[PDB]
Amino acid sequence: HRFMEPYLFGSRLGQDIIDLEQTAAHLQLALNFTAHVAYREGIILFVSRHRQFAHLIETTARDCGEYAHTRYFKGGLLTNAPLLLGPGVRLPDLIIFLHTLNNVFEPHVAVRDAAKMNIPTVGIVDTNCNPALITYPVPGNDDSPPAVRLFCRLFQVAISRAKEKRRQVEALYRLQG
Amino acid sequence: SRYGPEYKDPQIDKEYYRKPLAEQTEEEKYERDFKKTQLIKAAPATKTSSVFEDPVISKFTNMMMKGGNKVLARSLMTQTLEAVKRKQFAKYHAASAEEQATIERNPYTIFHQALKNCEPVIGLVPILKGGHFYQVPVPLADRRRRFLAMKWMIAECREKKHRRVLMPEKLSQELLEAFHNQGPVIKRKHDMHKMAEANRALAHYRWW
Amino acid sequence: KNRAARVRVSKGDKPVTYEEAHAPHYIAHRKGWLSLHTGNLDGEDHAAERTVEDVFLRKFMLGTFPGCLADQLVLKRRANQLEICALVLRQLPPHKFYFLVGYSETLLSHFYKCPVHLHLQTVPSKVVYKYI
Amino acid sequence: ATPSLRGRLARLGNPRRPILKPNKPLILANHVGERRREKGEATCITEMSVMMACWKQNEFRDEACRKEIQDFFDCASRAEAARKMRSIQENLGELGSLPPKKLNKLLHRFPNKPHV
Amino acid sequence: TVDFIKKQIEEFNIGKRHLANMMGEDPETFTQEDIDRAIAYLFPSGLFEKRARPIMKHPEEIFPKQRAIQWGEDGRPFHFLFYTGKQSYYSLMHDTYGKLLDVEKHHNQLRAKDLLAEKTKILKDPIGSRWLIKEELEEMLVEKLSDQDYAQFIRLLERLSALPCGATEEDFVNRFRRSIPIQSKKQLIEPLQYDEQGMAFSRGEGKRKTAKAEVVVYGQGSGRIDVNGVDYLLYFPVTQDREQLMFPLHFLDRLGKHDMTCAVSGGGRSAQAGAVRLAMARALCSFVTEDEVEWMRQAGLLTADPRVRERKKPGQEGARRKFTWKKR
RNA sequence: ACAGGUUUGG
RNA sequence: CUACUCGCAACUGCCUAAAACUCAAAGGACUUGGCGGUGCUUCACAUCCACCUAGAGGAGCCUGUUCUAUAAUCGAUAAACCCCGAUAGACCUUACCAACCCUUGCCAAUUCAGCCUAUAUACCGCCAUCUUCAGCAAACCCUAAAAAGGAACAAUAGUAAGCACAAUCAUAGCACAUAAAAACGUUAGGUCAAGGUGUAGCUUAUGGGUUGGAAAGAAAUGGGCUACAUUUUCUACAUAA
Ligand SMILES: [Mg+2]
Ligand SMILES: [Mg+2]
Ligand SMILES: [Mg+2]
Ligand SMILES: [Mg+2]
Ligand SMILES: [Mg+2]
Ligand SMILES: [Mg+2]
Ligand SMILES: [Mg+2]
Ligand SMILES: [Mg+2]
Ligand SMILES: [Mg+2]
Ligand SMILES: [Mg+2]
Ligand SMILES: [Mg+2]
Ligand SMILES: [Mg+2]
Ligand SMILES: [Mg+2]
Ligand SMILES: [Mg+2]
Ligand SMILES: [Mg+2]
Ligand SMILES: [Mg+2]
Ligand SMILES: [Mg+2]
Ligand SMILES: [Mg+2]
Ligand SMILES: [Mg+2]
Ligand SMILES: [Mg+2]
Ligand SMILES: [Mg+2]
Ligand SMILES: [Mg+2]
Ligand SMILES: [Mg+2]
Ligand SMILES: [Mg+2]
Ligand SMILES: [Mg+2]
Ligand SMILES: [Mg+2]
Ligand SMILES: [Mg+2]
Ligand SMILES: [Mg+2]
Ligand SMILES: [Mg+2]
Repeated sequence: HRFMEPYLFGSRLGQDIIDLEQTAAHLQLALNFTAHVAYREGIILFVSRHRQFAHLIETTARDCGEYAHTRYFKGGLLTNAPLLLGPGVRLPDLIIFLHTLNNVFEPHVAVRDAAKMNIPTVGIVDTNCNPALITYPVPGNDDSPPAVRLFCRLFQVAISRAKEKRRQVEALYRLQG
Repeated sequence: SRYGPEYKDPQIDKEYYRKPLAEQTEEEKYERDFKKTQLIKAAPATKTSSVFEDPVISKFTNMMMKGGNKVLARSLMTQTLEAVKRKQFAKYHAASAEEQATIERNPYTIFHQALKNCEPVIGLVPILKGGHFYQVPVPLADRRRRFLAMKWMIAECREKKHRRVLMPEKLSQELLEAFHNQGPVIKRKHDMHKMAEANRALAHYRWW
Repeated sequence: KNRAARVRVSKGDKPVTYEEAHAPHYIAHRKGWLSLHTGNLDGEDHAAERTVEDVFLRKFMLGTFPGCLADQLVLKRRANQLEICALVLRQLPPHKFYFLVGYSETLLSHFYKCPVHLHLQTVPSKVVYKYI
Repeated sequence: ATPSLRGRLARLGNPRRPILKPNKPLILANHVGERRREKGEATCITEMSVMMACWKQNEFRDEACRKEIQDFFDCASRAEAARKMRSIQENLGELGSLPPKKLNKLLHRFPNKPHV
Repeated sequence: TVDFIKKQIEEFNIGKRHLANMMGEDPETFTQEDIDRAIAYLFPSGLFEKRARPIMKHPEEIFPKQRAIQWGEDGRPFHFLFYTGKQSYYSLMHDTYGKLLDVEKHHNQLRAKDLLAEKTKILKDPIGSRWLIKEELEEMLVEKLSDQDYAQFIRLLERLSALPCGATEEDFVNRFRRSIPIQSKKQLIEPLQYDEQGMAFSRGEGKRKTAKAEVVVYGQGSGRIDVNGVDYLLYFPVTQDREQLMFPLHFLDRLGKHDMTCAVSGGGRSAQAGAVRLAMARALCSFVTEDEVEWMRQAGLLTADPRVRERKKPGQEGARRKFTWKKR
């Protein structure tokens, strides 16, 4: 994708290589923004349409206590929410993308619906994804089982530590007075 | 149409059940046919467990019956079998001891052998190609061949007889002619085979 | 297409009653008869003598209570006395309702040589069953 | 191989005369054309020839030669069985050819990207 | 409409009290069993649809229900797949796939350790267990279900079944199985009675095409039939009608072992024979064992013949024969 | 020109 | 791509090239229907063929039409008309005609009744057809703007009340089948003659009564009955004569 030239390090005989320095910097920023939302009691939705790790993503969301979405993304989910979900619902405060491109190799619908409903997005963008709309993009690989496991575990610990520190701060507040 | 898709065909053979232990492969399906709680249609009024009746005789009587008068066709078949048996007994008693060991008297056997002799082998199918119909020689199924063999004999005995000659009397001679392969049914079968051999060059038109 | 006693589908704003909302093939299935008597039985007679009096009353009550009658009449026939049940809107004053019921119970009884009962039920508006 | 396409169409950057005049834009569609009633050939022709040879030689009688009558019926039965079993085997498998009803679903999974 | 529901509950309670009072039964022992009958008696509405009749049940049964609360006071949804549209169906799919992966890894470990202690529980022929239907799944999961999703779920279930199941995995697979509604289509056998010093007594009933026949059979006398006081040979001159009577006896080899008396009303020359055949077959079950009764009901002796004459249609001749439709 | 009306199933 | 000019080996020509007058439009692309005597694919479980049964076209009779013939109804008159209105014509029916009678002439009354007078191309009430085809659709959401469209199940922006379908109901027990139902619309389809009707026409008449006739077949045709036989006909008879 044309918007990956500043996020690529080079090309080794056709295959492009991502610059891990900027990868790690963007990952630090993304993990910080993810931990703060979980600390401030923010609804985190892992939206990722990819029929290879749909089970792993749902298990990670279950272990984190945050919500997941790896099935067919419905049209008026985030826009026509007061008709699809219920009378009055609470939209996800943060959207996390583990696979930006769906099975049709096109940008997902949630990556545009978040920007259309003013919702922050933290997404793993491959060399063929469009990070023009993602708030905190991270140039990496979403096709490798070890890569997706690493990202799932990083978000797992970032949510766990945030929730545990929130509980500790509330415990300290209870003794404050 | 009153029988739904869950209704299967009945099984009238008594010997099929009178030996359930003598085999295991047949037991494997019979132990589940009822355990699946499968509904079975009612036994037909024309078919029973009698050892003297035959499905071939039933089919021939059904093809001979006009309208719905069943007893008329039944009596016609009875008279036909009786005439065949009596003519064969006359030929047996008018023959010598050498021909007694060759002339048969079983009406069922004579009838079945006549049907097997009149049974065709290959038929003709009209196929539309280039705006014209070509008679392609086509192998026919067993049911098709038997149906044609029965229908030819029935039609001949219906139309090619005299008003004074009765249907049982005419069929008693037609069966004896078909047993020896000298009758008009065998003639029609051979004409069909000749017309199929003359068109075998068009066999490349069939697609099945 | 069948049209007998069948109101067609509008854009979706017309109010229809429980009676008109059912096609004629629902009689004795979901909706009952508006008239009850003995003339429509098997070994009974006087089928037309009651039918003409039924139609005459259908027209008479419609002309007597104009605009305030909501649904059709209920005409019961029981032991020489006939009952007329009506669902009327409360548009007219009670004095004008009593004047008309007293006029009807004395006119129809003498016109048909049989006792008549007239029962009125006041509804605030037409009860809508389907979409409105 | 695929014929060359550079310098064929009429574009602003092409200095010569356009060679190819496409009726419709040369864009690979996401669905193939449906096969116009894929047909098949007959069977047991060689078995029928040797069967009718008996009729032509022995003056049209089946009691003379019999194996040419039984092998014909065996070929007919085998063709009748293969017409029913393969009609499901070849539609379940995909070793050889395949109907367009599956080619369309295969192409829609990985369609062409005209935009972006 | 919570206030409306509460008001309807109060109205139903007071109306039930007054109904018990006006009926004269004890209000404490007055329940729906009496409510239904009292309503049906007090409002004799004779209709072809029971749902159109007057009915007074609890408001929780009258007014329908809907989905429960998904998110608490804080707004956070309870389930972890609430943003998927089907928080129940997709959760079920996820749990099924997880159990499938667990069973796969367990079987792989067993194959690596060279242990095959499982069996194939997919062949459900003698049990007659079928999978769920769309209605049977939508009655469990409150929300709607699509046909493609139902087919995917059924195919995942059959995938899981095609592999060696575990201890609780068998119950997990079978909890979405529905067997025959009664699984006991075997008929009941009438006990052998003894009326007025008569042993081996049995009675049967048959019907085919508006012909009702009752048979009284004694398994102690010789083999003969008494049809309406006259002999069966004189009552049924046609061979077919006598074969209809011989058919149930020849299958059981009870030709000269039962004396029967039959009385038939309605039908013609073949309907009466069929009715007597059905009655005899249903009556002879008391003299034979269970396996022969099963063989008879598989042969069609104990099954009625629903083929009756169809009503004639307007504009036709014999409910199928149409008139000569001229094209021009 | 601070512009508006006027083509067409639109 | 016209006349008037200039130039041209061109002489029915070529290049240049107006004006009078007429109109407020003339034009390109697009979205949706309708249409196509341009195409491709799909199946019909009485349906097209491969195939089965019984029928019409051969004879007579009944009955309904198109025609000639009269003073002597009419409508329908391709699928969806032709034993159709009519499940019913010596008078009445009967709205047709010829001879004769009456004109506030059914009602309490009405410078009022009454018309089977025309308009089914003004209607309602009632239906035929696709049609056991399923689609219609208020309220939201989306489109690099939106006339409008909204679908890929290994799923790409679709949710949805209710009306259709379905279920249910009836053929006195299930299932099946049948019955029943089949929205929105096309055929300016049929019905002013079941009935009322807007418009346009009658009032000593296109209104109201009495009597008599409403033929007939040169000819064609639709649908049924009898048969043209031996599985037939007659006799008593449930079917062995
Ligand atoms: Mg990738
Ligand atoms: Mg072009
Ligand atoms: Mg194209
Ligand atoms: Mg224009
Ligand atoms: Mg020119
Ligand atoms: Mg010029
Ligand atoms: Mg046909
Ligand atoms: Mg006939
Ligand atoms: Mg004729
Ligand atoms: Mg005629
Ligand atoms: Mg006429
Ligand atoms: Mg006309
Ligand atoms: Mg007309
Ligand atoms: Mg007719
Ligand atoms: Mg007359
Ligand atoms: Mg007269
Ligand atoms: Mg007149
Ligand atoms: Mg019309
Ligand atoms: Mg639908
Ligand atoms: Mg739209
Ligand atoms: Mg809706
Ligand atoms: Mg229905
Ligand atoms: Mg029922
Ligand atoms: Mg059904
Ligand atoms: Mg119908
Ligand atoms: Mg018209
Ligand atoms: Mg027409
Ligand atoms: Mg008229
Ligand atoms: Mg009128």
